[PDB]
Amino acid sequence: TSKKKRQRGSRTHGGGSHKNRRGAGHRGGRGDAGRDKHEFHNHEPLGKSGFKRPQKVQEEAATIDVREIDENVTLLAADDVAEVGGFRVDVRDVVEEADDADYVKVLGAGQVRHELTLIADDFSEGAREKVEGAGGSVELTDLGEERQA
Amino acid sequence: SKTNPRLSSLIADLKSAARSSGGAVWGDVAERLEKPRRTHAEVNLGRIERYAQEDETVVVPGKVLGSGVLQKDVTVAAVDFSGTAETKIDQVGEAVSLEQAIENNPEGSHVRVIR
Amino acid sequence: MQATIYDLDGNTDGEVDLPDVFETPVRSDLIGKAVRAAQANRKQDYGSDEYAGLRTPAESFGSGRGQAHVPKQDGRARRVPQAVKGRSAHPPKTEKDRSLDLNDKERQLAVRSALAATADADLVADRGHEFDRDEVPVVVSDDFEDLVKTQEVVSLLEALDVHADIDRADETKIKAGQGSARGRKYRRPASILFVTSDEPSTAARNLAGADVATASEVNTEDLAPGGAPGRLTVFTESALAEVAER
RNA sequence: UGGCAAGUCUAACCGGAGUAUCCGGGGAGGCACAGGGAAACCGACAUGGCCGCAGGGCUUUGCCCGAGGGCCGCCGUCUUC
RNA sequence: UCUCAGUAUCGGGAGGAACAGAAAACGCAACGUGAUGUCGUUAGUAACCGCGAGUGAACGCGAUACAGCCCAAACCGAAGCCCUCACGGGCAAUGUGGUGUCAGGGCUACCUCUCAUCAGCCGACCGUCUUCACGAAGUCUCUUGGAAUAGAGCGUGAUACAGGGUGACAACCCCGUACUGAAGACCAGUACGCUGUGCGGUAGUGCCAGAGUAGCGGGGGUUGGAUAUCCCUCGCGAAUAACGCAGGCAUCGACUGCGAAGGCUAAACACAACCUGAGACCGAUAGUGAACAAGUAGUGUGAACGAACGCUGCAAAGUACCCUCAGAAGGGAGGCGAAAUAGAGCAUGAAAUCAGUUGGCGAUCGAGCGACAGGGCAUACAAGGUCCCUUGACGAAUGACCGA
RNA sequence: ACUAUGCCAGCUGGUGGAUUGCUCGGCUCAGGCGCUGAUGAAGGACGUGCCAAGCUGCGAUAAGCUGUGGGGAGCCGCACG
Ligand SMILES: [Cl-]
Ligand SMILES: [Cl-]
Ligand SMILES: [Cl-]
Ligand SMILES: [Cl-]
Ligand SMILES: [K+]
Ligand SMILES: [K+]
Ligand SMILES: [Mg+2]
Ligand SMILES: [Mg+2]
Ligand SMILES: [Mg+2]
Ligand SMILES: [Mg+2]
Ligand SMILES: [Mg+2]
Ligand SMILES: [Mg+2]
Ligand SMILES: [Mg+2]
Ligand SMILES: [Mg+2]
Ligand SMILES: [Mg+2]
Ligand SMILES: [Mg+2]
Ligand SMILES: [Mg+2]
Ligand SMILES: [Mg+2]
Ligand SMILES: [Mg+2]
Ligand SMILES: [Mg+2]
Ligand code: NA
Ligand code: NA
Ligand code: NA
Ligand code: NA
Ligand code: NA
Ligand code: NA
Ligand code: NA
Ligand code: NA
Ligand code: NA
Ligand code: NA
Ligand code: NA
Ligand code: NA
Ligand code: NA
Ligand code: NA
Ligand code: NA
Ligand code: NA
Repeated sequence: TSKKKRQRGSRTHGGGSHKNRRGAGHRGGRGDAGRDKHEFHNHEPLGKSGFKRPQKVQEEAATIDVREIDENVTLLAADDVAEVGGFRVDVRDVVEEADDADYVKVLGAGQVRHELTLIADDFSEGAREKVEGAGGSVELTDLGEERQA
Repeated sequence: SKTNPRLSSLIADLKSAARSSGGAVWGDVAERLEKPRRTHAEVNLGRIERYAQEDETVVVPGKVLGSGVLQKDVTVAAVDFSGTAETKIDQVGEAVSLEQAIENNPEGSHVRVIR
Repeated sequence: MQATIYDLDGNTDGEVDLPDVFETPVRSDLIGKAVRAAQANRKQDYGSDEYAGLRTPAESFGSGRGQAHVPKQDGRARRVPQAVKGRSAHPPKTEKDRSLDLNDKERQLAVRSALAATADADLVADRGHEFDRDEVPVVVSDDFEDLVKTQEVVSLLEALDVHADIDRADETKIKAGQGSARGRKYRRPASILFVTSDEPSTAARNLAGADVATASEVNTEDLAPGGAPGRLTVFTESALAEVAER
């Protein structure tokens, strides 16, 4: 039995005095009315903040952390380039929605437990260090090298 | 409350085993399963890998999922496993149903609860 | 397990592997859900005329006549829901969404689960089907598809000990209530589902309570009318195999 | 409450058919998978330490392991001589 | 201001659909897309806004359906068109007609082709909608009943067990239903087919290519359009392809896209008059205002407003004859029918309430009308069967008399 | 044993038209289809029947005239005289 199903006989359906449940006065005015006066609590404060750049000059990076690559090397071995006790993977082939992005960037969250040779457009400093410290290497794509200028 | 007749059967069997063979784990798991689905365990492999030891059966009052890597050779008992989880676990170890766990071990000895 | 194939004389001729899906754990909750959804999804939108009771310039006199303030036209109350001829306050509405969504996986699971329930003779008898045999579902030679006359199917079913279900379904209930005014006067028990491969069986279709279906499109309602699992079914050998991958 | 799970769901629509049901396609796109910053731009703990409930262990009235939880530490970014 | 809202309402007008439509586009900036509409998404994103409340796209993508063309001018210059059977008339140098239309074209000189386009002729299948023809098998026995379409028994058809009718639950009594077949309408003067025409390439040539326009300013409206929407109004005002416009502030250069100020265009989408089908819709105070004479009766000078009313019975067998009466009334008697308490606004026939009557109370007595307990009087059966008294057993809390 | 005017509850018969059952009407969805008019439409007025007030049909050829096809032993609209 629902709450609603139990209202018949109650007369006020949980509304308290029958003088409640009238128009918008019972809610302090329609929609966000009062957000600066009687109802100000827990509204964001009024005002204007910052600026936006045009949607068409914004670049979108496709990102992946080394952890995701590394946790998956064996399954990607069934697909991408095992060589050298080592693995070579072109990151553009791994990342979902790569083509829909301006560039592919490898980030540094988690561990690298294998020797990896990584090809991407960009690398965090931490992703470079982890992949090297694991005895691997980082290969900047041509587009990646263009980004240097 | 519960609509899945198999979940109910599982729960009823977990209680019967706890009341007879004295396994308190099974009672503990029964009570958690009786709690709302929202509170049920969902555990990835990285968590099992971290806290499990061999010849101690991992018991998940919930479902095991497939993120992460499991090297350790362990028996994992759960309400259910994702397809990927069961596949990754069966390589290095054994994935098993709670109904089998109760059969092999009604006293619930040498188990570690993981969520 | 193994299924015993039967020929058009009703005699065992060979046998086949009962496909793995017939081992699907039976979920009556999931099956009920798939059936409720299919049943909802064929219901038609309806609602009262949006202007019913509103076509009137009836006005209230307000105070001073010793009368309640109620809109009147020519001395009769109008428009308000407490008035005779007034509008319906919260009527049925066409814009209401009367459909039920169902996840493909969840629906597909219920199909497999209902399939499996047809392999369990106790379940099938529980559902209420009348028949005498240990083995269910009934599997049959693909030549069943070449049958034409309904009576041929009768003889075959009699030979398979399964015809008593048709007898169960041969009676109609004249339903209590006003559905008869809408063309819903009658109903009858569901008897035998016939699953073929190439096209559904015109020979079997008019048997009392029978349904006909095909392995590729057979659904949860077919396997579990009213969401009750374990329908007495006959599969054609090819159907039995085709259903395996559903 | 139920399905599936590092994923998940398809929308319009297409084909089939028992033709509004239903079966098969369709992942366009949405949310989730990493955040911080107005922006430029940069980009994180698959666990270092302690306490300890449930549970488990042991030679048991006490030791041990202790998921979850709790307290730290550390890491990304903004502001920052 | 904003919002309600470019809504209500008003003026004008088309069609079976309308409008839009072959880039002076887009601008995931590209080595990319390629007429238009619509649907899904992009997204409550960008943008607007007493920066309050609110408002609110687009490109792209996935789909649906797909289709691309004609002038003006250059160069030709009467080679042309309309009416009429014909004669004949009219139009037309202020240009009819040929060419031509960014795949730029024309001209000159070549190379090559009969393909594109355009004008014509023929002219459907299938599908869909509706209508129609044909269409299997019991009207057997007993019982009940006014009537079997009920019960029991014995049979039958089914590519037909949808629905309806018939004196009561009907696959087999009748219409129909499955199957098969026929017609009309729409698709469509469409697709296919065909006739005619002829596509295209190179070099040369500043021959042609839409002006109050592009653009700027003043004042307004509108929009998400923000210095970057679309439009109106007043004023000003270019260039000529070696030129011009756009790419969300202005100017200059570069780069990329594109060619305004002439025109046409199938299909996919909207509605529901009309045909048909359907329903977890309502079921006569409901559902339309309207199951009935329904926009009827009736109200208002008018604009306009606007109800209520469904059911005898299987069959009218719808009550002959007689008595009464002022009587074609009504009554009595009688007749029909299973039933007339089915007798005409006639199935059923609640409550409020009225007549008569039964039980209880009652003309000396007090008012939330009762609840609970207990008396009296009243009560056919059924559907409830208990209850009284003496004695005895058990016997919680509580708990004596008398007597000493 | 009497008691009227009355009170309460039934019974018989009314009044009334609820209830139940019934559906020739609605409501809504869907598929198809879709223009008419100076060759005078749509709409309206008035006619038109043996007897004809209403509705329907029709138009001084007036519930109808003609042709072709269908249909069939009955018929003279709703409407049983
Ligand atoms: Cl920005
Ligand atoms: Cl986890
Ligand atoms: Cl270990
Ligand atoms: Cl594009
Ligand atoms: K599983
Ligand atoms: K047009
Ligand atoms: Mg409020
Ligand atoms: Mg995508
Ligand atoms: Mg409204
Ligand atoms: Mg109404
Ligand atoms: Mg009822
Ligand atoms: Mg304010
Ligand atoms: Mg607006
Ligand atoms: Mg755009
Ligand atoms: Mg020309
Ligand atoms: Mg405005
Ligand atoms: Mg009405
Ligand atoms: Mg007046
Ligand atoms: Mg009556
Ligand atoms: Mg007295
Ligand atoms: Na409340
Ligand atoms: Na109230
Ligand atoms: Na408010
Ligand atoms: Na304030
Ligand atoms: Na794209
Ligand atoms: Na009205
Ligand atoms: Na009053
Ligand atoms: Na709807
Ligand atoms: Na996707
Ligand atoms: Na404003
Ligand atoms: Na201006
Ligand atoms: Na542009
Ligand atoms: Na009525
Ligand atoms: Na009494
Ligand atoms: Na039409
Ligand atoms: Na008349």
